Amino acid sequence: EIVLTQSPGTLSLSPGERATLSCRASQSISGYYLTWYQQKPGQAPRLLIYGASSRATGIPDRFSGSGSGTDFTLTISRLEPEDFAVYYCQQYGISPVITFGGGTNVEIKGVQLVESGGGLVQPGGSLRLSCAASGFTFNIYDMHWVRQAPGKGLEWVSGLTTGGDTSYSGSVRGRFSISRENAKNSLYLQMNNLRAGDTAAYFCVRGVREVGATGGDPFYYAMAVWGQGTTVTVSS
Amino acid sequence: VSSFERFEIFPKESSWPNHTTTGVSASCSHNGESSFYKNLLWLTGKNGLYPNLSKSYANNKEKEVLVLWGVHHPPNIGDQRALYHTENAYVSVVSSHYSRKFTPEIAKRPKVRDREGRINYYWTLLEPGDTIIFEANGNLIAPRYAFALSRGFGSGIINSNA
Amino acid sequence: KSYANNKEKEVLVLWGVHHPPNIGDQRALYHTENAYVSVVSSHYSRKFTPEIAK
Amino acid sequence: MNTQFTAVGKEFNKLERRMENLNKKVDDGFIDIWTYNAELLVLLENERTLDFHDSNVK
Amino acid sequence: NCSVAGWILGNPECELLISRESWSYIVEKPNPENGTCYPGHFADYEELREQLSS
Ligand SMILES: *[C@@H]1O[C@H](CO)[C@@H](O[C@@H]2O[C@H](CO)[C@@H](O[C@@H]3O[C@H](CO)[C@@H](O)[C@H](O)[C@@H]3O)[C@H](O)[C@H]2NC(C)=O)[C@H](O)[C@H]1NC(C)=O
Ligand SMILES: *[C@@H]1O[C@H](CO)[C@@H](O[C@@H]2O[C@H](CO)[C@@H](O)[C@H](O)[C@H]2NC(C)=O)[C@H](O)[C@H]1NC(C)=O
Ligand SMILES: *[C@@H]1O[C@H](CO)[C@@H](O)[C@H](O)[C@H]1NC(C)=O
Ligand SMILES: *[C@@H]1O[C@H](CO)[C@@H](O)[C@H](O)[C@H]1NC(C)=O
Repeated sequence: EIVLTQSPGTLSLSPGERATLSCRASQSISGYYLTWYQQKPGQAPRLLIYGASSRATGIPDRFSGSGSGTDFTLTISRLEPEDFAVYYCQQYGISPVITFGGGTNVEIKGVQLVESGGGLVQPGGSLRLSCAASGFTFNIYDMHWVRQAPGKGLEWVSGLTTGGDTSYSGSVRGRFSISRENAKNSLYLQMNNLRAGDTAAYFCVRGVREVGATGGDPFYYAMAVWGQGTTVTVSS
Repeated sequence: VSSFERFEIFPKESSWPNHTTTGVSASCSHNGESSFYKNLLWLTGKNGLYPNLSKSYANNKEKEVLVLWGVHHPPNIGDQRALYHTENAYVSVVSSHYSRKFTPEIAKRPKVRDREGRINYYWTLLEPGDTIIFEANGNLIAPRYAFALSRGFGSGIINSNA
Repeated sequence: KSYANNKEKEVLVLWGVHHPPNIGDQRALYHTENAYVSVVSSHYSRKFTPEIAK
Repeated sequence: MNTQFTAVGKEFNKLERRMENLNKKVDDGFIDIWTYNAELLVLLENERTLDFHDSNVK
Repeated sequence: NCSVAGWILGNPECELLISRESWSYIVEKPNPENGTCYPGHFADYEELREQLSS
């Protein structure tokens, strides 16, 4: 899936100000295709906007975007010091490969998942992580493991549809290995041949409703919900 | 049966680029892992981009054929808008002798294998020479594989636990 | 329009429902994309709302 | 007798009770008929068998 | 005198007779007087009567 380009990766603006941010790709890419996030350093990501127009739950009305094809855009109606944050640009490839913009810092001038196992190993080594589910049907949704170096652009380590079609990145693939369990309501990621690129904080991520199920559950082609993540490191 | 077999009328690849095809469901599962019926396909828009369709087939094999499809009944509307972007339903499955249209709505139902949603299934034979057409604004189950055959005579059916 | 029997014998009746292969007929003749017909009797009754089907 | 390459059974919904109770009445009709005729034929032909023997010995 | 429609539906001129919980067989005449006081097509009369054979 296509390389993105956020615009800008950091900015510094005053209160009572808009903020225009343009995330654009190589090719022209169909519009209900992106979703837009924030993150405070120390906090997990939170969902804001999807498909270049439309807005998530539990919300003001100020972050509002536009754009289509090659150039997608999120604009901001007002800036505030509570928004001091890095915003992200996460798109679902037709090649089912999520791709990530590299974070955009706003500086302001004057139900759940649970991860398991994050910590240290030796380089070139071997270790596994798990996640475990709470209060939903881990049957349905398409799951994603994700990474984040500290104060850096994300990278998408892996994902898998419940029909079993895997998607990795070509560098990461083989060195990681996933497996999913719905009757247990838990997920697994055995991992081997580990180098300093893995020195980063990872996340288990619940994604997209597959086709069909009872519920009062809409879907988007955005995420459903995040997990709190955990650190992983190689060292000696 | 005098002859019975399965072939690929419309391959999953290359029949439907312009609709995302790879959706399945989780009651339809395989060893605790979600799935969907082998013979068939979901279709939905290309990231909320539903174009409406017209497709067809007529026999070249010279044997008789058996064909199957489905008509979508969501349990809720937000699916219907999100996938197909029309409250309108209108489908038209057409042949020479047989032809029929479908214009359903959201009909809430109770949980049955944790499914209020429904897709009413519909089917027909098709002889040599005769054409089928599909037309739709969505709400479909499309044939991937179809059943080539000849007739048979006299053989039949048993219910038995022996 | 309508009819009922005066002859006191039983009757057999026939009609048809038009399906153009193209729309320019449908507009040119009848000037409606809408189809709606209603053939009605006491026991039997039925309506028809077809489209162009190539 | 001529025994076809046969398949006996059928099945229906509850919106087809006419055909159900019919096909019951049909098949039970036949079963009783064949049953009746064949049973009579056993009794008669064994009686006529005894009479055949009786005639031969006499 | 009643038709089955006048029987089942609750025609006041037809005695409802909820006491009649089950019975041996159904009695009619060939030409029952009391069809529906407000007319309207009644589908699947055959099927219903078969269902209420017994
Ligand atoms: C139950 O069945 C009885 C017997 O068929 C019905 O009574 C009859 O209904 C006919 C309907 O045409 C009556 O004829 C009409 O009489 C009125 C005057 O009352 C007149 O305006 C009409 O032009 C026509 O001549 C008939 O007189 C009447 N006979 C008797 C003895 O009642 C009855 O209506 C049925 N009731 C129900 C609830 O189905
Ligand atoms: C059944 O229909 C006959 C119609 O022949 C009804 O007969 C009427 O009976 C009343 C007295 O009950 C008389 O005043 C009428 O003159 C009769 N009419 C005729 C045409 O004979 C009979 O009452 C009906 N019975 C039921 C149970 O509905
Ligand atoms: C999809 O739509 C485009 C419209 O430009 C067309 O070129 C392409 O052939 C279509 N493909 C299918 C499978 O309908
Ligand atoms: C889809 O249906 C609408 C309904 O009017 C029609 O205007 C449009 O042309 C149709 N598109 C295709 C591709 O059939």
